[PDB]
Amino acid sequence: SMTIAENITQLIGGTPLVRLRRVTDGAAADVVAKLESFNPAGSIKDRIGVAMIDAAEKAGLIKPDTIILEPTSGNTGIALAMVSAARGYKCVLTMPDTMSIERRMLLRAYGAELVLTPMAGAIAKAEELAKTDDRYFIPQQFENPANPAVHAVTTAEEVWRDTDGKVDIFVSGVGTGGTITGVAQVIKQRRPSAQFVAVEPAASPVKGPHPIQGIGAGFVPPVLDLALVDEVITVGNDDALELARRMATEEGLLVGISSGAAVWAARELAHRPENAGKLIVVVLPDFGERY
Repeated sequence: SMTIAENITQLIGGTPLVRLRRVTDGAAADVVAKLESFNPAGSIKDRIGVAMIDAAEKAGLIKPDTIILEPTSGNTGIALAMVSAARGYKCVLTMPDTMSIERRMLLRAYGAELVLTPMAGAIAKAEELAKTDDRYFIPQQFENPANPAVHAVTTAEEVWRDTDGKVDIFVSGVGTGGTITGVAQVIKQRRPSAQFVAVEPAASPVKGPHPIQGIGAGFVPPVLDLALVDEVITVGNDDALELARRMATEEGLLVGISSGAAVWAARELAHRPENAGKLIVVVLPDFGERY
């Protein structure tokens, strides 16, 4: 009958929907944003990080004295740093030294230790370090290929509940694929009319449907399995950044470049006549920093 989290990791997810009123530029479909910047460490990666740690704890791979180790370039490190601190695990992150000073300081504020490298450097360093001490555990995605990512199911159910089953299009970043394909897997059975659109970043400006390489060690990273995705919209960084700026000044929503890209895609979809009257839910995965 009380509502008190036992720790901050219990406040991951349950992120709100908000209607976008100005940046859609008079679209005939409704666009509503799911604010993943409301997660405790500011991004969608909080969901992925905690799910990996929860699974490892259940499996018995994380003991009280285990050390969490992870190659990262961005928000997944912040997520793991926050979860590790809340749960009392030491946390070591490897990363390229391009990483912004602001991000390094944030990670360090959570108690994480940063092993910086010139990315395969990051990955190779992590794997080398793991050999050095059996206390090291590297969190990884764990789901059977036949199943949706566990964090995607929670995201999906939130979307379903908060739209009372009325979501028509779900728009999210390609990311590692788990989120968009996972939400598609959950919702499609319940809503055969729903469409699932993935958003891909491109350089400044730049068209044709294509496989997309994920991230990994070595020269040939695996391709992302986007089987349940209706469409990929690729968005140039200039367009993404301009919409991110407009979100801050026209909606009071301070969000990142990935969020700007997603909104560009949702606005595009929202102006197609076949989509008139639809409810379009767009994931804004990240916080603002470029400003």
